[PDB]
Amino acid sequence: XXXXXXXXXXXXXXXXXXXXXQAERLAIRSRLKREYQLQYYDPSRRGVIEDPALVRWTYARSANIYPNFRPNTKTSLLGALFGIGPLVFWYYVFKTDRDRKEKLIQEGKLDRTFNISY
Amino acid sequence: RWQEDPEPEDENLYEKNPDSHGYDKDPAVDIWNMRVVFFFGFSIVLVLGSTFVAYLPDYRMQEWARREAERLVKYREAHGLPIMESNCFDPSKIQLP
Amino acid sequence: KYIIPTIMLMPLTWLSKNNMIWVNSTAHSLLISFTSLLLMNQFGDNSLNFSLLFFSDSLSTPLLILTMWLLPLMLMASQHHLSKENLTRKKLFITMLISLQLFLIMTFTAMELILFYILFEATLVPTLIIITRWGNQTERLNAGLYFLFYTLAGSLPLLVALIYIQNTVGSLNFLMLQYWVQPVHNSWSNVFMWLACMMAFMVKMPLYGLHLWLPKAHVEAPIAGSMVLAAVLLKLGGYGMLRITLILNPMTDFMAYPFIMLSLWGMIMTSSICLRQTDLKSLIAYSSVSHMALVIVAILIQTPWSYMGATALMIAHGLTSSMLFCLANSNYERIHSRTMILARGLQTLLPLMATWWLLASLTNLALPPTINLIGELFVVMSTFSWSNITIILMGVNMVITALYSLYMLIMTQRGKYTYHINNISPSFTRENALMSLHILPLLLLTLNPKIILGPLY
Amino acid sequence: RLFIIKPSGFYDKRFLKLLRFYILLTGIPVAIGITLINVXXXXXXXXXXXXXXXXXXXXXXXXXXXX
Amino acid sequence: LLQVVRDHWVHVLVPMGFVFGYYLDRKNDEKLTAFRNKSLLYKRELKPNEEVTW
Amino acid sequence: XXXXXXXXXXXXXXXXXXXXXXXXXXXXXXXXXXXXXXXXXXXXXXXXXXXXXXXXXXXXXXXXXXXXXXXXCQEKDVLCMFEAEMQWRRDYKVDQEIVNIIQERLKACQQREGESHRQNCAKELEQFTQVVKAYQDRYXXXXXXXXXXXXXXXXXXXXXXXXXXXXXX
Amino acid sequence: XXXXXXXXXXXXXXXXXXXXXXXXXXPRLAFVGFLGYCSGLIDNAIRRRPVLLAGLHRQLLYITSFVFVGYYLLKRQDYMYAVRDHDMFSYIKSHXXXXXXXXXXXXXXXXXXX
Repeated sequence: XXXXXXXXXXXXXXXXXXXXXQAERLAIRSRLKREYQLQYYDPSRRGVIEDPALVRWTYARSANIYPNFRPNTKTSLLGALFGIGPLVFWYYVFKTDRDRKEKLIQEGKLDRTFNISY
Repeated sequence: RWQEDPEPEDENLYEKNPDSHGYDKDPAVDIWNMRVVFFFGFSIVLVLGSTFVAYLPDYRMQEWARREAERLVKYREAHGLPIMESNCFDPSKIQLP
Repeated sequence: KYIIPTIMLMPLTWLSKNNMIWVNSTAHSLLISFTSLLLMNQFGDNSLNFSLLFFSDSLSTPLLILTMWLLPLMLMASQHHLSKENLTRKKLFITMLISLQLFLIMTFTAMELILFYILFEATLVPTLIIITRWGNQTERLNAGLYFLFYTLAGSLPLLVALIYIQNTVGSLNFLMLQYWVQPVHNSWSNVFMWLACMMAFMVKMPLYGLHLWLPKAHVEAPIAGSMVLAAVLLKLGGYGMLRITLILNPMTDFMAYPFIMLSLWGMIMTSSICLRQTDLKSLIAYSSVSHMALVIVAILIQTPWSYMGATALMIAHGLTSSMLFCLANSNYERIHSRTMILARGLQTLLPLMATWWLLASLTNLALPPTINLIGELFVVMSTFSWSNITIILMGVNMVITALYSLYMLIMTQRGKYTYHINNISPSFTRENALMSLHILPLLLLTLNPKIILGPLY
Repeated sequence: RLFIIKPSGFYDKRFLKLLRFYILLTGIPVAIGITLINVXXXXXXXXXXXXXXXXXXXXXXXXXXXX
Repeated sequence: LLQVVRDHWVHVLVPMGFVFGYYLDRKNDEKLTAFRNKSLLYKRELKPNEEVTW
Repeated sequence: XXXXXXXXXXXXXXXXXXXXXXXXXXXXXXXXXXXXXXXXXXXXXXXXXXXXXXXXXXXXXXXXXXXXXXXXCQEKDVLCMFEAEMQWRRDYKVDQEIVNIIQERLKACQQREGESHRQNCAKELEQFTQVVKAYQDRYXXXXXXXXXXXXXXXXXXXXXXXXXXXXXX
Repeated sequence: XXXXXXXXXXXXXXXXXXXXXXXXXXPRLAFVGFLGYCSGLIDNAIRRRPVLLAGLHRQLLYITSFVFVGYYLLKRQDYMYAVRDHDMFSYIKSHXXXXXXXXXXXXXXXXXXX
């Protein structure tokens, strides 16, 4: 997704609220980096580190399936039309092609004379 | 409180107190198993088994049919007009309807 | 000749001393697998019966050889696991594989449907105990219950199906006797007769609907990776679809028409999910759905060309997916997590295993004629004789077949590995031997694929 | 001179040596397989006379190893 | 003699199990003696050997 | 030989009149390589053929003919059907490779003429069209996978069309 | 037949009809004999005793009991299947009108397309 102008450096102000906003971002950034620094720079470890953020990322798709979906609303029915719907779409495509083929075999032959495979 | 739950420890053979091995513990068991009988199946099933597969014992009339067809072609060409197929396994059937 | 030496593996593991075990179980199994190729391959015009109806001959089943091929291979990758625990526990879960091997031989050999059924569901019992134990991650039971309540819910209707046939039309038994079978008149009472025979094999051979049986079994790993090869054997273990469709219902293909359309959408939608997924084992689990979906399409066409592609794909997938799971196990034993993004680094840390990663991935695509080109392409050629529209849908699937393999490669072909400190030794002598024992049998099938596809070939 | 980038190599090169040693060990019957066509006669096309239908090998053409 | 018998005891059972399976499954043809000379497809008259082939 | 038709004889004779040059590059290389290793390969092949000496004749081709057709015996019984079903499958496997020989006759025509392609031959073109059309009607090619019991119904379907069309005219 | 008509009610084996000849060293008897040995393996799992295979030699009692009862049990199996067939063949012979014979046909069947 893209707008009329690409967002990279558009609309920026110093102010007072924005100055403290960058201070909030660096506070968590440095906190999570130092616990990595204490784990990386020692020979006593030998192994793969866990990281709680990455495990929760995999847990977002593998789990949290049935805890969700409790508000179905009209959004779930629209997804059903995009799933079960296209299965019924080809039913009026493959049958019409087969009825076109079956009529040709009995009357007015269309199949090639040099055909033997299957 | 966990009491007795904490017991998990990382374990790897790698090279330490093993030199170069695949089997866990004992150098005598490793050499005789992981390199001898592990590769004996590599020599009998793969190398000596390559002679079979489909090559040698004919395998469901693949080579037999070629010799059978050629003699039937030359016989039917000299005497008859129709080549092989005309009426397959049908000679005087007792009506239809 | 086949059964009895397989049964003698049970007293072999128990009588042998605690220091050995693994040496005896692997070496003795390899010489029995050599003798299976020695005798079973011989056949005439129509394959003549072996002996009395207990275990019979093979007509269109070179798939028994694959079970004999994995017979030692289901012990090689499980060596990294089980070693930490008790010596009695080691012997138990080798004998559960022996029991699996005992029942899996019986399914493919015995030319039956009545006694075949009590061997079809009999494979589920040893695998259940295998899955419900040794699982490193949780939800073993949310996969173990789903393992049975998908299969047994569909397969128990065979009791009301198969017995109903033999009570009216002679007897099922030999299949070589089965020419008493008259074509079905096609009525509303005959609908549930066809469905009950199909729904049993609609679960083991995964579609678009009722397909969630398979990913739960793969993601929640039983033991290491060698038991996942037995889960591949269960997919091809439902081979009776080759036998039922040809013999029991020859005139019935009008009711097959909606089931082809279900499996046709189980090719685009099953492949699309197999792209953005996190787990390395899951990206093999969903590609195995679509690869076995190709076989289900081929069966329901009933053309002589399609069965050639069907029988080929049973052996093709049985040694390519199992090869991919061994590569997934080799990363699971070092990194201790099945995450694709975290476990990143080939060639730099794994120099020789990366070439095995390439050969396994490209075999999913249509390479120079190994087995998958004789497998996949034969089905696509046969679908055009059914309907002209098929290749428009089937061609899109051929694009995403690369998107299973290459996405598994690229997301591991980055030589960063900043967070990872483990995986010092690239591969043990047994670990590299596993990778060779899967591809090199397929490389020998390049010369003669007659023993890879043979229903009247 | 430089120390350069290091790989494992020792585990890698050994497997290829251990693989080929067992190919060469069963490479002897491959060499005998060539001489079986050379020394012993393969097959000749001839019409069968009514005396014996099958003896040792029933019907096999090409290669003595087939019989 | 003492070194081989004590160490190996289970190792002999598997190849001997194949021979035991080879003997048992072959002898089942003696139960099915019907159609040996009858039905002309591979039928041949005996000259020296008894009942063609087992 | 015998079964395969092909061309009778090829001409192939060089004149070489225009320009002296170094005779011909094609002719000089042909004479040189014939004695270089082609003569040694012919000598080695003759040395191995003579070394065989004793050779087995062998039966090769098996007989087994007719033994009652499938469209003569009826009713579901294993004693009569099994011999009949083996006969039909024998014919079907041979007829798969009968077409292959006729197909290879058309393959031989394409190369030998080249520029003519469809302008000449005609005999191989007519032979292929007659067999394949007969193979399509009689030996399944439309009636699912191979079955001897279903083949009699396929023959009855073609016989019903012949009886209905001729009665009207 | 479930209800007795010719056979004597409450029998030790059969006694009314003895001529049938029981199986000698049958494959069916070997499986019941295997279960007798198998029962003498899992008994040491209940009462914790060293070695299931090379433990107590009271296993001979377990093998013999399965063989002795199994031989009598299989003798009834051969007897009951014989009576079931004997009454079946007698029903066809006495009535004749219930059974019908048909051989040799030339009937048309519907052929499948594709």
